[PDB]
Amino acid sequence: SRVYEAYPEKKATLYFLVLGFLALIVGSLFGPFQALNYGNVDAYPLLKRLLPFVQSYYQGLTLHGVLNAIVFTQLFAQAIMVYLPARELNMRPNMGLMWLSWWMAFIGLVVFALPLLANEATVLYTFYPPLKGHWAFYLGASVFVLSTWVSIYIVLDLWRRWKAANPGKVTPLVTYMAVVFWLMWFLASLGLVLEAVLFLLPWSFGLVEGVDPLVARTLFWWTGHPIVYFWLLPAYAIIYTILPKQAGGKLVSDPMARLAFLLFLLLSTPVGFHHQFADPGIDPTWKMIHSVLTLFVAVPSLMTAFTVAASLEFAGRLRGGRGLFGWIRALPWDNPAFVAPVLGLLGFIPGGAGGIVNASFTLDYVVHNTAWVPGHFHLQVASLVTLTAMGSLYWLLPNLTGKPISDAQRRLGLAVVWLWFLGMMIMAVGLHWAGLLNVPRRAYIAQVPDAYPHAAVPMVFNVLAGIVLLVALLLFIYGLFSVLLSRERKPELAEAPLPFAEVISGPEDRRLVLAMDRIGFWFAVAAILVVLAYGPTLVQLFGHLNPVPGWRLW
Amino acid sequence: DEHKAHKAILAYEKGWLAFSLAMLFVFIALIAYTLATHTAGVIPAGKLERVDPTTVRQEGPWADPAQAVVQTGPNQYTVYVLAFAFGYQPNPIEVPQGAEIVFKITSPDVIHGFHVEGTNINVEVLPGEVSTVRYTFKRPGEYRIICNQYCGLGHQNMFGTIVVKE
Amino acid sequence: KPKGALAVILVLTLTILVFWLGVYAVFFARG
Ligand code: HAS
Ligand code: HEM
Ligand SMILES: CCCCCCCC/C=C\CCCCCCCC(=O)OC[C@H](O)CO
Ligand SMILES: CCCCCCCC/C=C\CCCCCCCC(=O)OC[C@H](O)CO
Ligand SMILES: CCCCCCCC/C=C\CCCCCCCC(=O)OC[C@H](O)CO
Ligand SMILES: CCCCCCCC/C=C\CCCCCCCC(=O)OC[C@H](O)CO
Ligand SMILES: CCCCCCCC/C=C\CCCCCCCC(=O)OC[C@H](O)CO
Ligand SMILES: CCCCCCCC/C=C\CCCCCCCC(=O)OC[C@H](O)CO
Ligand SMILES: CCCCCCCC/C=C\CCCCCCCC(=O)OC[C@H](O)CO
Ligand SMILES: CCCCCCCC/C=C\CCCCCCCC(=O)OC[C@H](O)CO
Ligand SMILES: CCCCCCCC/C=C\CCCCCCCC(=O)OC[C@H](O)CO
Ligand code: CUA
Ligand SMILES: [O-][O-]
Ligand SMILES: [Cu+2]
Repeated sequence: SRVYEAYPEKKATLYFLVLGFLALIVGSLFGPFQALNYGNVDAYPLLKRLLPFVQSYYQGLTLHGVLNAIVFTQLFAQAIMVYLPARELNMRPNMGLMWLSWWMAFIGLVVFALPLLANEATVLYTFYPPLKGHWAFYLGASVFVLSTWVSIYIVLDLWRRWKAANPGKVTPLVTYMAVVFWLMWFLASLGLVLEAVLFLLPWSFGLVEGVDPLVARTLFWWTGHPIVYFWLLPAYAIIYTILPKQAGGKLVSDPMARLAFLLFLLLSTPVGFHHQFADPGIDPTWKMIHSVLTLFVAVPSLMTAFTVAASLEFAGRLRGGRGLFGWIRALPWDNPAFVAPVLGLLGFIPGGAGGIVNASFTLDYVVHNTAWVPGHFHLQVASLVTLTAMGSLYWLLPNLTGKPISDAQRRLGLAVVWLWFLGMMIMAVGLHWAGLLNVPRRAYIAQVPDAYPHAAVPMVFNVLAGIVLLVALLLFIYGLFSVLLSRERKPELAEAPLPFAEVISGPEDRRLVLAMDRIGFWFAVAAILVVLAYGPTLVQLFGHLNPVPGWRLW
Repeated sequence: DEHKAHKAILAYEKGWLAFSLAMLFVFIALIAYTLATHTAGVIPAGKLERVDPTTVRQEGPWADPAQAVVQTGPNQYTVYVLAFAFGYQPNPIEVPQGAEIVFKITSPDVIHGFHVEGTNINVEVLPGEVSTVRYTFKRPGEYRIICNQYCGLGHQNMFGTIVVKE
Repeated sequence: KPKGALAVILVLTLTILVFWLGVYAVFFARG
């Protein structure tokens, strides 16, 4: 293919996407079984007949969380947030590095997958000590995540090469998004890298006898919060810069888009004590500080809600929609690339609402470690992020492969997207309601069928969701493979421009865009904020370490 | 048209952002209120209290569950609770209604949850550390303790009991 | 004026408030 010769970045981008979607398929297989469990129905006997290596509910849950929430999301982020800026700038990524990043992720995955599949690391995707997994789990995971440091280098390189050729020009929008995104991730990632290098790796290798569980969780959640914004922002890049064109309109504000991303750079990392409201040994004053800063990290999404809604409204009016509801009806509801992110955004309304509750310190005692939490995060990552990625396939896949989407494949995609969305909404109802009734998360409750009688009603929603999502998943597998294994190839589809939206420009503040483009400065502010939010606590913890022995309770 | 739409969009967006900020600020004030009331007793103590998980069942206040409830004030009791694979001691925990209860909870093995159904007591229990929370039971009767942190294959049936006496 | 975008942020506000005040009430009930 002469296309891959001129744009080798298409092939590497394709490899990230396909590996990501494969991980999603494998992790998601466990989903309907888990939803049935939360409906008090035990279908694990059936699962074990189909997949005999599966030893427990909790091994399945480990696979589900790792493959869906760590692997799929990272690989999608590495595809989108390298390829989009590269195409905007019309520049080639360092291809040696791009391929290195892919191989690191692939090898890392293989290495941690072995112990997971062998029942040697049934510790969940948070892997809290003293539960002690096989060394290959921690090593494989470390290599997998470090793949992203290469991606950070790649994009910083593109940006600096472009700035060298264009002195005194402001960073283009998509590239601005990606630069602040990748710099945020670098700062974010240090918690886990520190946790792995200082504690988990030496411990799992048998170099040290124990690990201090409090310091391990604190370092974990330094990364564990911003990682969710790492998952979200690739979807946001698409929603701001591509969706308005798919809708038939334009992005209504470039500056407001940049501002949202800048706030994410500053506020994504210094907030992790909101995962530790119920932990001993962390001062309540510091919990309150993180609670306040978490309420602040909500502001960029509150901003996104308006900027995006106004852009969709503008599109709908351009297409002839009148009145208060006509603009909605006039949008292109026959296009899965439009429909998927929009449905995801609708579910993000209650998803965001639950997040704000979680952040509220004392209110977290009502919901912490209950089913409410999975209800919240399925709305955010399993619906918005995942749907945006599925929809992407209807424009991104042809661009990378030259393979056309037939009218029949388009209609099947609409069905998948709607069932996936609806199943997630139904399950969210079942989980939030069960959570309010004190049903714990991370629990094979179908094996204690008389323990939660008050939850009988929401349990019905969970069974229904498990069924709906099974159907959506089966249709997705069929659909993805029908595209990936189809004969036809139209090279003009691979040579077409990406559907980037035009922007409505106004007198505005060119000064605000200039101010926001002071990236080196904003990165320093972000780093300082982390030092101020984490430093005092971590000094105390490191001076009073109490390592304890590891356990295998599976 | 496009210039006019743009102007109107930015004008109303600024109004929305001020409102949303106001709303978040009101939540912060409502949280601060909780922090000044007796309901804040369930927030774990911030001070580090280290213990050795390998000797907690042999020496010290968790070694004899029948002596776990200690009167520490005129209307105050301290209760030394062990959360372990897969249960809680003592079982039941027996306390008087209307008294301030100071729970001091640790684990000899892995992390457990300590979630008292019907109350705001919801605290992580870490081996090597003492989790200290406070609560006054206004209603007598039986309260279930649920383990809400995955602790291995016994997690889903890990429960305990608090009995509040009249 | 962007009446549609305003309708969306109205739904968002009402949802946030119902969630937050709802849980606040539960917190006090369990206190
Ligand atoms: C991608 C995934 C995730 C995002 C995003 C996310 C956002 C938030 N979360 Fe969260 N969350 C918490 C707080 C928040 C807050 C304040 C927000 C905020 O960033 C949310 C702000 C969002 C909004 C305010 C919504 C804006 C609405 C929009 C943008 C839609 C507009 C609609 C349109 C435009 C459509 C109109 C179109 C038409 C056609 C009409 C807290 C603590 O404060 C905990 C710990 C709880 C505990 O006890 O363990 C927590 C736990 C989780 C966990 C569990 C971790 C574990 O395993 O223990 C995950 C995975 C998760 C993921 C995610 N979370 N969250
Ligand atoms: C077929 C769709 C899916 C269904 C039916 C499903 C269902 C479930 C259920 C019922 C739980 C709670 C289990 C428990 O607390 O014991 C769960 C956990 C989880 N889900 Fe999903 N899910 C699906 C898709 C996804 C996807 C796409 C994501 C990520 C992109 C995701 C990420 C997670 C995470 C991170 C956990 C928590 C794991 C842990 O606590 O260790 N889910 N899901
Ligand atoms: C228990 C919870 C389960 C219920 C969950 C349901 C959530 C709301 C569903 C859809 C909202 C979508 C609103 C927009 C509808 C678009 C259809 C439309 O306007 O179509 C025009 C026509 O097709 C010409 O294209
Ligand atoms: C367009 C996007 C969609 C966004 C919209 C979806 C958000 C749903 C929000 C609230 C529903 C909750 C219903 C409130 C239920 C109240 C609970 C109740 O009545 O409980 C009585 C209790 O037993 C007394 O003790
Ligand atoms: C196109 C057709 C649309 C279909 C949409 C259906 C409408 C939603 C209502 C119920 C779902 C029923 C699924 C629940 C399966 C049985 C629930 C169960 O396990 O029963 C609990 C009962 O309380 C034990 O005592
Ligand atoms: C397109 C995908 C959406 C499809 C969604 C359709 C869901 C099925 C709805 C109704 C049939 C339910 C009738 C069967 C009810 C039997 C209940 C049952 O067997 O429950 C277990 C029982 O509690 C053991 O003790
Ligand atoms: C936490 C409580 C204490 C801390 C207080 C934090 C609250 C202040 C936040 C933002 C100020 C908003 C200032 C924004 C003004 C910039 C003007 C602008 O950009 O608009 C000009 C427009 O484009 C042409 O008319
Ligand atoms: C339980 C009851 C709950 C109800 C709670 C109320 C919800 C308020 C919602 C949105 C406010 C949006 C901000 C409104 C915009 C401000 C006006 C503005 O900026 O418009 C001036 C413009 O320049 C003229 O051309
Ligand atoms: C320009 C307009 C400015 C006016 C806007 C003002 C915001 C009003 C909202 C909340 C006030 C907070 C009320 C604090 C009282 C809390 C009492 C409470 O909730 O009591 C709980 C329980 O019953 C006993 O502990
Ligand atoms: C759509 C979602 C709708 C969801 C509907 C909302 C469900 C919340 C219900 C109750 C929470 C309040 C708990 C109040 C605690 C009292 C329990 C109690 O008294 O039990 C303890 C003890 O055992 C007695 O002696
Ligand atoms: C459509 C998909 C989105 C999923 C939607 C999730 C549903 C949760 C909604 C609202 C939570 C509000 C809290 C409900 C509690 C209200 C009970 C109340 O009013 O509390 C007083 C009572 O005395 C206490 O014991
Ligand atoms: Cu102890 Cu779960
Ligand atoms: O993590 O929200
Ligand atoms: Cu977080």
